[PDB]
Amino acid sequence: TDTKIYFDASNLPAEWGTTKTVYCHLYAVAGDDLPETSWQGKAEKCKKDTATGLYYFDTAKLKSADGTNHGGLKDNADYAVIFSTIDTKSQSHQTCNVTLGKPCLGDTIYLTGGTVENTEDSSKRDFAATWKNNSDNYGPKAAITSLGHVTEGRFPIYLSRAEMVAQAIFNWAVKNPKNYTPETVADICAQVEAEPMDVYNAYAEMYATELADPAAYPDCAPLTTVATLLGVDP
Ligand SMILES: OC[C@H]1O[C@H](O[C@H]2[C@H](O)[C@@H](O)[C@@H](O[C@H]3[C@H](O)[C@@H](O)[C@@H](O)O[C@@H]3CO)O[C@@H]2CO)[C@H](O)[C@@H](O)[C@@H]1O
Ligand SMILES: [Cl-]
Ligand SMILES: [Zn+2]
Repeated sequence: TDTKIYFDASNLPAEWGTTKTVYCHLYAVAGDDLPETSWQGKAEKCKKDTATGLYYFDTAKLKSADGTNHGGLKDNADYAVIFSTIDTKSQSHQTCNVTLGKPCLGDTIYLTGGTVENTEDSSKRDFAATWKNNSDNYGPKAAITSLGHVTEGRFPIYLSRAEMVAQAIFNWAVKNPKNYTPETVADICAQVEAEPMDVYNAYAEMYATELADPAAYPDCAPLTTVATLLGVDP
């Protein structure tokens, strides 16, 4: 019945300093059109439970694009969540990505110890975190990073391995070509168990609209680049 998820901000590492504000970055990976919230913006702000000291975020208050209530998490969808803070020195801290499903509603994310490569920023490591009661089926989300590394954790159910690699190439091949080399893309395929030609076909279908208008979408690698990175001849 509880549509809230909770964050244990007690006994944080010294690096986190004194928590001032807590934020929840909850997003769909596959099977939902959930709008993404601005990182550490108003829509992400978590309330403090003054009784328990836990912070919480109500998934029942997630908004759709038309500003109405989204009607909660969907059953046949992959979600991921990050809890973050701004400390009394205005410095940001965050958990890694943790997989999220309906069984996790009413449960608490806590820091496990250890850090992991930030997905966006090679200068940063996030803090390993998982669910208190749902770690059997949910936990750290395996992510393809800005460097083309595949982080520790679980893979999605409703996003194919080929689609995951296609999305990484779409995200990073133009932005970070010194990392997104043919060697790196071969390594990604090996780590996520995707067939390169499946990645090429997935990319071509997924990003057809952007591929048709390079002038408008310059961060979308053209098919010729994607074929070269995957070592395939289409
Ligand atoms: O929205 C989906 C997206 O969410 C997560 O990305 C967030 C990062 O985890 C978070 O750190 C932040 O990234 C910023 C860096 O902290 C900052 O140093 C600098 O590099 O800018 C980054 C933003 O470009 O915000 C993003 C969300 O925008 C998740 O990790 C991703 O895998 C996921 O795709
Ligand atoms: Cl890792
Ligand atoms: Zn790495």
